[PDB]
Amino acid sequence: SRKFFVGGNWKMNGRKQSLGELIGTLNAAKVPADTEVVCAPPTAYIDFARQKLDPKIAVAAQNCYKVTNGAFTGEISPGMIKDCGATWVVLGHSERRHVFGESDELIGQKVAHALAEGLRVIACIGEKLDEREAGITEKVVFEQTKVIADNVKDWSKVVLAYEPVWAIGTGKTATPQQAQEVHEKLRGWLKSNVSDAVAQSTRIIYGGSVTGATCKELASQPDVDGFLVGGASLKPEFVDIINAKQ
Amino acid sequence: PSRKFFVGGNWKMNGRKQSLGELIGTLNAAKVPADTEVVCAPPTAYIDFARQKLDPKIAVAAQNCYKVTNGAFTGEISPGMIKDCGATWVVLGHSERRHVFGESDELIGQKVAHALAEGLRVIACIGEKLDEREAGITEKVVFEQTKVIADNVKDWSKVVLAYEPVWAIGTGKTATPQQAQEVHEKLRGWLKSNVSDAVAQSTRIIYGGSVTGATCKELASQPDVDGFLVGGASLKPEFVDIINAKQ
Repeated sequence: SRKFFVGGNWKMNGRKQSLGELIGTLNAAKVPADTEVVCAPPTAYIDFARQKLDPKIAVAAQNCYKVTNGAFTGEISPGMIKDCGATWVVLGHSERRHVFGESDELIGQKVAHALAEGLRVIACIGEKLDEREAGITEKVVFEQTKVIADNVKDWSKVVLAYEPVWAIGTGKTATPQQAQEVHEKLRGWLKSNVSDAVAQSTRIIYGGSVTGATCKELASQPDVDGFLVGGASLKPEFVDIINAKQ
Repeated sequence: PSRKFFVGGNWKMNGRKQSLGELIGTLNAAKVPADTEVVCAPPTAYIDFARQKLDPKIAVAAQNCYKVTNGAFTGEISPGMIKDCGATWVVLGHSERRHVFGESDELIGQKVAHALAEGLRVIACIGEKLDEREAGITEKVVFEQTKVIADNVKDWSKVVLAYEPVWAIGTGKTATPQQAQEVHEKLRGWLKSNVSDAVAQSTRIIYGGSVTGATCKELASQPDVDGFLVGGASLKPEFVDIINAKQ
């Protein structure tokens, strides 16, 4: 019953010309009936991207703040994101946490506000290499997930994304089995701490390295319900990742 | 000689398409003197939208940007994207970036260097908090901030410096026109001493923090105050009175 979920995080990449070309490819692509597709453009192009993209693709903001309006130069609110036609926001992404210092407390508050305002949330968690090697993977990801869970009432509006931050330019990489074991642990957490119905119906998506060559094996893992895709999301290869269950 | 009067409107995180449409309609209708250079900084989601609706007489600015052209920086925008949306300016080092979101001087310096290399103009913001003001060290704080910016500028024709008394914002304290002029004079002296006399005399140093339609005239007439970076008042028709502060 869990609908396969493929998020494309464009990060800080592209211009109207190149992203227009990419959107033409995604508009033309056949999306499977069993798959939900979301694209997260740079904040300057949420509006542009929603206008050009076909309704079969939903649009996500890459981040947002925790009040509707205010003196927060450089921020955007859930209200603005909806006003541009986007229905999702990515929150707690590893880059926000570890490049820009976004705390769990702040991220939990963003989740609550985004959800209260009617957005759906891709909520990102994950451990760094020092944390994984000290043995505290479970501790880190369960705690991050708890802060998210404290600020979620309706889990039908949420997707969890596991980011193996330990495998980003570190000299280590995650196997499909290593991805699967974290994913099953997280699903057990949902069963244990909220509901068996929530555990079974919540998409837990893989946010580590995924390509067209690697996506089918990763998607076949029982507790991996799709991907939050990085670099490949800017290429036609993204459509191969959309087709990962076919 | 003669520094062109500069009025920037920082909308911050305010407005939607419809309410900003109404604000933009009010701005388009208003008389903008050729004396004045007007720039508006919409929320990042509406840079493109604002540029399409605004009359070309008003320039559009981003409220922040990052320091590379493209990369793995979820939630950031680059100068390339800002230019691509038709905006010509970027606000950098704003007090909220520095003190709410922890942006360091080093980071802000790097953003300045990149923005200018990419063909954007920069409103570079500086200013001291109340604990720094009450401890007698505003010069040290604002000069050091100005030095890091200065180190990353090669064309001062494309830069505007904005003094933001953070000490007189949300603290129950008022900054008088003499206090503003005191900081602006010393900043102009810094540029003379440390860059060149050509840069000191040609560069706009604008004032931020509680600019109203009543207070603007007396602030504008101060010899080293070359204009304004307006916050809350930039969402109101009162902004037009600040544009006409010299008139």
